[PDB]
Amino acid sequence: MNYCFAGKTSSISDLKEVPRKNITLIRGLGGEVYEGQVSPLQVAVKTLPEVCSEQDELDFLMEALIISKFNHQNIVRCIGVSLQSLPRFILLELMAGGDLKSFLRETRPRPSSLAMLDLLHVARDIACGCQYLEENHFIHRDIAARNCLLTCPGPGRVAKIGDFGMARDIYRASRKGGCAMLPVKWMPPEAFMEGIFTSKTDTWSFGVLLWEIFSLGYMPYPSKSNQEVLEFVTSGGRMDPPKNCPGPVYRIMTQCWQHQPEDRPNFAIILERIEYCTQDPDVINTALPIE
Ligand SMILES: O=S(=O)(O)CCS
Ligand SMILES: O=S(=O)(O)CCS
Repeated sequence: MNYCFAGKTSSISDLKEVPRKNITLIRGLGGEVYEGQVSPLQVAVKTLPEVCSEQDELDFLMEALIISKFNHQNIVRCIGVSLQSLPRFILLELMAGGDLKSFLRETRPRPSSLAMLDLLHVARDIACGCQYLEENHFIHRDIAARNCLLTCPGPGRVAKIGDFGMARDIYRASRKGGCAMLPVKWMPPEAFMEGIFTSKTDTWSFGVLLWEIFSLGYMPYPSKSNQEVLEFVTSGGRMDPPKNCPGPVYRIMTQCWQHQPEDRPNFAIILERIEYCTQDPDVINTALPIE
């Protein structure tokens, strides 16, 4: 089983095998993910339940190959693997801030020290990750708050793309899925109607991620079902600004949601616009709404 990224092919053997005796599990984090320890390296441990098929297993191995090939500060690092023992482990950078959706929901003023500039820095981090993917011709297909993770909860947090399950499914023709499992609320019309995916479909998903960030972890199209969203969006319908969202930030969203992919910005342009936003005192002095 082979995988190519950045003009270089790899196989299972290129993965760094960490001896099982070197690995200790410390707690469940919510297959399963554990906080673990290599010795001392603090790690996250993703496990493959032994009750899965040989196909699920190859899926798991492809996921490991994909993540190990990236080299970017805004994509979660793969520390190595433990594949010569059952259950199989993948070892990842421990992300102590947990997922972005949970973080937003948990740290929203109800008062807190989270501010507009902090949200924009998270958006910038993920857009930087996305630009690296785009430049390297990799289509994520599943950009969303639940798939982003934070290094820590506090002021110096860095956000990173931390799940590549959907991209992996395509490299393995995974079928094993179905309609009810497709992240419909994050997908542009050409993706959900035609099964067409490009870097401009990640641009669309990024705009919905922005809405997630600035609404502080609300579900997109909060009062609509998947099918209602499909009908809404195909008819030109777009989400309203999140509560208190500055106009320059909402404008990035609406640009990401242009009906034709060719009219949507690439990630370099998205990054320029996020930066403009962090430079505007009227943007970053805006207060977050209280729960
Ligand atoms: O779909 S999964 O590989 O995560 C579970 C199979 S046991
Ligand atoms: O300009 S930044 O260093 O903040 C992001 C590079 S993608």
